Amino acid sequence: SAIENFDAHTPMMQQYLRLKAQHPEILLFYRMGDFYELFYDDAKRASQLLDISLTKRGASAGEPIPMAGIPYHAVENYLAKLVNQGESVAIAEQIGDPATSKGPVERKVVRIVTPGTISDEALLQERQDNLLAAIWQDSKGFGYATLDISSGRFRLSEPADRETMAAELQRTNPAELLYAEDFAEMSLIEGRRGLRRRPLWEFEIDTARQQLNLQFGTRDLVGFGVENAPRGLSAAGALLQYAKCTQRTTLPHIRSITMEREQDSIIMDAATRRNLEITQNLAGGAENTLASVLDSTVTPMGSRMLKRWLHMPVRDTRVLLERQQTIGALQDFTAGLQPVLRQVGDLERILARLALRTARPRDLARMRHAFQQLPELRAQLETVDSAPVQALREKMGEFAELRDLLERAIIDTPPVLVRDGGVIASGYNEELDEWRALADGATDYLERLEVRERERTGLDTLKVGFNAVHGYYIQISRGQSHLAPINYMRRQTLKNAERYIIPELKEYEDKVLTSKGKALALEKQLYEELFDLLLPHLEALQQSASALAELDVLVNLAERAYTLNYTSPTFIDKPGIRITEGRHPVVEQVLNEPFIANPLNLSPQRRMLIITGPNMGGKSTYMRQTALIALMAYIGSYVPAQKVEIGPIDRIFTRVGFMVEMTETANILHNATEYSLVLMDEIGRGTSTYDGLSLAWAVAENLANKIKALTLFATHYFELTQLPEKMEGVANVHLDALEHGDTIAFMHSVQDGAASKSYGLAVAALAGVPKEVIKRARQKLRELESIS
Amino acid sequence: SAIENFDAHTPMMQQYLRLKAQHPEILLFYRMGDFYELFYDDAKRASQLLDISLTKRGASAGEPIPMAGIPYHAVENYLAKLVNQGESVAIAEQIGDPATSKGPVERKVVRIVTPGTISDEALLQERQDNLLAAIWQDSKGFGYATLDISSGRFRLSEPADRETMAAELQRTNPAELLYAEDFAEMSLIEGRRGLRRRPLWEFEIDTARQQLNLQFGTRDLVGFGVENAPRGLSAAGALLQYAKCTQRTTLPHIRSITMEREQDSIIMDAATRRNLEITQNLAGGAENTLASVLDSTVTPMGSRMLKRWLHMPVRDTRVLLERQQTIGALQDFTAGLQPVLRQVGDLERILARLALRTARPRDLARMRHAFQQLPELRAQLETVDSAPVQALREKMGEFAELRDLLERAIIDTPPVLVRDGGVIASGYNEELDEWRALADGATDYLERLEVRERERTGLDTLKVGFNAVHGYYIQISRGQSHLAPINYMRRQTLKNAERYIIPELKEYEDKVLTSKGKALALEKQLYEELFDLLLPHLEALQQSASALAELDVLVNLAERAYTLNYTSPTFIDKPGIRITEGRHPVVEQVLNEPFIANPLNLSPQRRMLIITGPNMGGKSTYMRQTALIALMAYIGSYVPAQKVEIGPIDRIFTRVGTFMVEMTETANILHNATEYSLVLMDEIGRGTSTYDGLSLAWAVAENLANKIKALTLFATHYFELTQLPEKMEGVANVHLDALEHGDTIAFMHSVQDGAASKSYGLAVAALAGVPKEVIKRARQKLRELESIS
DNA sequence: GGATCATCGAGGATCGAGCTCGGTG
DNA sequence: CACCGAGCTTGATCCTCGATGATCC
Ligand SMILES: Nc1ncnc2c1ncn2[C@@H]1O[C@H](COP(=O)(O)OP(=O)(O)O)[C@@H](O)[C@H]1O
Repeated sequence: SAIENFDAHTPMMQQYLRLKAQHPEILLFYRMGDFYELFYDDAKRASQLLDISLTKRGASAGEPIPMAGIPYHAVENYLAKLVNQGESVAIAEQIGDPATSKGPVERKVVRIVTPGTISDEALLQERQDNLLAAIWQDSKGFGYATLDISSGRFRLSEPADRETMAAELQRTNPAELLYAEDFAEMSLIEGRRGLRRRPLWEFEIDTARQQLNLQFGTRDLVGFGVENAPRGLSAAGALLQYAKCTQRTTLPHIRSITMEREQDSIIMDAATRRNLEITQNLAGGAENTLASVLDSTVTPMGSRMLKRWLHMPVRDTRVLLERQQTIGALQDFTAGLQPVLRQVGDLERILARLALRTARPRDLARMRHAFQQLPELRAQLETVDSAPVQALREKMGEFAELRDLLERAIIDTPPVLVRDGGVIASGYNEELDEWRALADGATDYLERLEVRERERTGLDTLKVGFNAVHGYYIQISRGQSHLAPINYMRRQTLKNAERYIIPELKEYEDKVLTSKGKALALEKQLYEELFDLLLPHLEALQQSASALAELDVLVNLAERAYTLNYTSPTFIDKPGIRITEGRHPVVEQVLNEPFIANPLNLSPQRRMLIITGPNMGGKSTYMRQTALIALMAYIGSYVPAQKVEIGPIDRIFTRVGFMVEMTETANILHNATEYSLVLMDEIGRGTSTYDGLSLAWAVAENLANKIKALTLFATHYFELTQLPEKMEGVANVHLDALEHGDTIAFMHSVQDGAASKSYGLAVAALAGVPKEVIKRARQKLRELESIS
Repeated sequence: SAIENFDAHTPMMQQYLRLKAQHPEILLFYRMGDFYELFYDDAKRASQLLDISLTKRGASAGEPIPMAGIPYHAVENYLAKLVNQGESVAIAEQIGDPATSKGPVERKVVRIVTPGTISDEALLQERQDNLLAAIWQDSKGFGYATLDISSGRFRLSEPADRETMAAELQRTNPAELLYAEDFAEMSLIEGRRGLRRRPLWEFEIDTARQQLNLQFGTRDLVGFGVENAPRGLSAAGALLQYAKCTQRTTLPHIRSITMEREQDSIIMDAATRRNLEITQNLAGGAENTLASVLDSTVTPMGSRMLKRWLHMPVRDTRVLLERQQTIGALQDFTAGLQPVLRQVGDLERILARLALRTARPRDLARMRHAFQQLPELRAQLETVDSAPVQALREKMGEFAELRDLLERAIIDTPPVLVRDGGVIASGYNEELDEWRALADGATDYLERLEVRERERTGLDTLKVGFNAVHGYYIQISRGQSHLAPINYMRRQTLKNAERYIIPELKEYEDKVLTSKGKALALEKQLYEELFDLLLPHLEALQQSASALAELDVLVNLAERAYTLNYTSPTFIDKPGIRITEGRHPVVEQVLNEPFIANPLNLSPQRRMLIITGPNMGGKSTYMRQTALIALMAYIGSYVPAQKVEIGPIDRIFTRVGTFMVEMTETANILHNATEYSLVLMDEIGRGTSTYDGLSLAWAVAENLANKIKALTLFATHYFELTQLPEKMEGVANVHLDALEHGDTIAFMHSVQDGAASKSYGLAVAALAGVPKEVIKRARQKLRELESIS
């Protein structure tokens, strides 16, 4: 090993060292001319992650530095790979003037690209939330906070237990997860993506309160109703500090925080969320999910918002009623609204780039286009007699000042980057128009010169061209090169051409580049100026984008409710579910022939249903569709049924069927209430004769008589059909099956009472089993059936 | 839409539409300068499959032509993406010089890259078989053939029924599958990859017999013992014609064909193959598979061969005994052999590229390196008292003539491609040495000219460089450019440099170019010449590579047997399995908590074992370890046990682990199982009601015991079936106990006689932390029902 | 029909600062 | 005796020649 003390290294490597010292463990994109160079294990790692060239740079103090570098103009395709990989990156830039820097130029880490704090369009997934979360454990319980950097949506929670925390982890699904060093239950977290171990002092309450009050500009957090959540504030404080470190600027879009209380939303355990296949089927794909069907939103921001609504069913009936009324009122206006809403696009993530001062020309172009739709939206909504519509129409705003600003400032279709100019429009700044006049005098001036010089010289091959390196020139063919006027000054020789410069041309070249340099520098002044003019209205713009997004969701759900023939569910104060011709919203759309609709009647006098009938009969589907109907009822959406009356639901507990089973069941029985919805799916793996059955008789008895939760208890055990005999508030239903020889047809139709027989025989007869074996099974069944 | 008729297009585009007509449905890599361009539908699909630039050609024919292209020197990495997606590609090349062609230059489809016919190293997966297969359906039965284009392994079969065909499909797992137009049961092949629909006349017997006899140079196929397989020959005939069509070349490595007979191999259905996790766990991954553990072979060729052996367990006792004896004789020699075998590498797929005349420089280098190891292998095997070892040592050969040839011909480490020459070594060819001596003697002249011109001019920045377009030049800095001698003729100006030429430099440039062009052209003559000298010994080299591959498998299994402490299984004439301290070969290695070994006694007096107890990955494992032990016993390998006696096994049925799929697998077992069959039933009847599930399991257990009399390990939760041994003979009760003590449970993976006498679903629920009232309710209600039993 | 005129690919230096060597006045 | 003036150091990016075919009045 060579001696690598601070003094022995070169001045640029010493500058790299202290910047790298403030980011020891993450890759440092070090701006070096036109290339973000990395060094040592950052270069060799970058080389392996990005598939780029690992070169080296000569050092005079032992080890030549392992070097890997990326052009500043191709940096995003390599960050895309890293951000996909759950990798944090600090972007160091050249700041100062090279002409007045004898040693290394002034450099700064201006932003850290992390998997939960990315705003750039190309890095993010169009229709997926990308949330940066913080978790924190105490002796008492858990403290949690999630921030959508690209909307400024910062939410909080204090999960009571380990099981609730695992349900919140799965619900939110953080892209980057900050956790404290004294975190005990590592089993919840270890193996999750974007895992960042941080010190304890980052989770200090006094620093958190100060930082959050400062950010919101409030005296206390009484206004937000999070003053009495010290656990959740500790997480939010660590998160905000991390967010202001990954940007090293103010986050003005973060003006508010809301608490997601246990009684505010329906708490669905990890199994339920997976079993219902909300945004993720059990295989991990996005096909045959509740999102894929319900999500026909015309904006990605609405897509996420609807997907956000699906993840968290709201229990506040007032919000739900307003959505139900709205969906009903807008159902007639969908055709006219959707094509207008479609043009708005992803305005949410554009405002994030405005707030972070990272917005690109076409972000401002789409924002301008979004404002141009507001009048047509305001016009089409004015007649809709609905208080919530008029509330979101007022919240929508106008922004006539900002609409005029962008219309004057920016051209119709600017390029991707301001770097190469041509973004600010003509008339806005008449100094800029003057600087451009010289730059765009080339079409006539240099063409006029070409004619004069061609006619004057009498060299027919004479043509005026430009070259990025050498600048402008007069080009003559090799054959006619020696005949050039003596006033022509040799500049560039080519294989079959000679390129010259004349006093009038070098005057032009000197002035056309100094004009470009001025025009370009002023454009970037006027560009950074637009942020100064737009940031003050960010509050109104966020509420506007939030209102437009919410409109897209409810216009979509209005389209879906009409197209797929859904109805409005009504609410009662006490527990119960009365469905009439209820369907599975996903399965009926994916399988291309009519799904068989079924009713439901759950009440305190009829709270448990013992569901018999054959497997692959849609027994599991019927219980799922109920939870999905309950989900969609408590997102404020219309439901796939002819009629639904539903009571308050605090939790949905689902067990689909070993160790994990009995564990999930125990969690259900402990934490379930009368208001809880329970779906038991033939849960049982008995290690003896009735070991499984005996447990399902005692679990069904407990749920019915002790907890008294609304339950759909699907079971293959035929002995459980004797529970209604001895237990009150327990009833038998079954999915009918029709035997017709060596085959069986599944009706998928729920009937009262227990199924006439079991169909293990029928399934075996369809397997094509020898007749003596079948006749033996029919004989031996009647022997054992005789025992009861 | 604008008219794209044949006449309106350019002669070049007409030449594309000519050759594209002979390949209507597959992507055509059209060589266009230094780019394999595609056009119209081919360019937009390629753009979407490869993630390349979809560009356009300015045309005289209406719609501007959708164009997508890849450089000729980068073709492979893009073919890799296509052939692993199951995409066939025709590679069209420029053959003539375009400058002396009045119309478009003469072009040719030299090879078709198809998923089952890839010869190139980069396209193939190192340690996975890539079979081109042909299937046909007849009024009589099924006809099948598989070709490993790389190994020269040509196989055929006439699967007995629909079930055997599905088992053969899954076993072979063809990369490309040829099937006839009158193929009825499409359900067998419905979702399979690389599906090619072909006409029926390609499956004509007289054409097949003629083509196969021609290829092997035989009068009849009596020699191969495939003369009385008309169905299998029809498939093989269509397959050979397709293989010749894809290469457009003779296949001299295809000299032999072997039949996969029904009585030669243990028939395992698709479920068994998946459930045992041989090369593929149920999740589809390569981890916790029999291959991943047993495959410590030092060559990919050996890796595939061992993997091929695992897929097809042989019943010929003579082959197994030779492997068992060999593995035993190699045990003490392993340490010295494996590092030598490791250097051989993938010689099998290299010989494929030799036979197809597609071999790349480093393929010839690794072949030379493989020959250099033969003497050391032959030396270390010399004393091994084993007829099969000495048989494979003789079959190995020497090739001292070919070893010397390649040592003289080719340099130590050539580049990846012949394109830029520098492959043929100095001394081999006196003409080559002359063409290079001029190329390097000009290089030293032009370096000496740099010194002369530097001293003469007095310009310190003066530097002699080279450029593909310009050739050579003299480079001076912009500051010192005007001081250049007047005889210096400016050619190229740069930002801070000027490049010149003199008649003395272009005299020397004329020598370097003519030296290059001749040296390069002659190198490719001497390169194509090496194939002419090597092809004649291909038969001996295939037998050599086959012997080396087989040695690597048996050296590996000898290493594994010694390292993992396996023993040699002995065979009896009638069915039975007597294991002493048998282990699961995978699970014991993956979990570093020491595995609990157990015996087995299956016989006609003890055919069915009713296995009770908590499963906890010890009941399913115990049944699967038996099938794996039976697998490894009939691959000729040592087995994870202290002693094993095993009888003949014709099939292995595993319904271990949708309830409809279970009853389907079970139905297939009961229909086709014999006394020689091994059956593993894992708590079937789970999904349907208490009584109906039990009723089926009773009927199935009674049928298997009394009617079929197959060797069965019948795992169940149903405790009523533990009364079967009371009634009838050849049925016995065993169980895995668990020991309750406080707030913990010890799950014993140790097999005991009799039926389990306790419930532990209560105990596991009590550890889950279930309320005691619910537990006591379950125990209360159980004792009410169990006391009546 | 024959000088004239597209068109796609191949290299290729540059982009641009920074450290190091090399004179150098 | 410091101080200018050269070297080369990652993937895009024009840029121009190469090589070729196409052209059409
Ligand atoms: N009510 C229904 N109408 C039509 N098809 C249905 C219905 N219920 C279920 N199915 C179909 O049957 C399949 C099996 O349903 P599932 O609830 O999984 O059955 P089980 O739990 O009995 O195995 C579903 O994928 C769906 O395609």
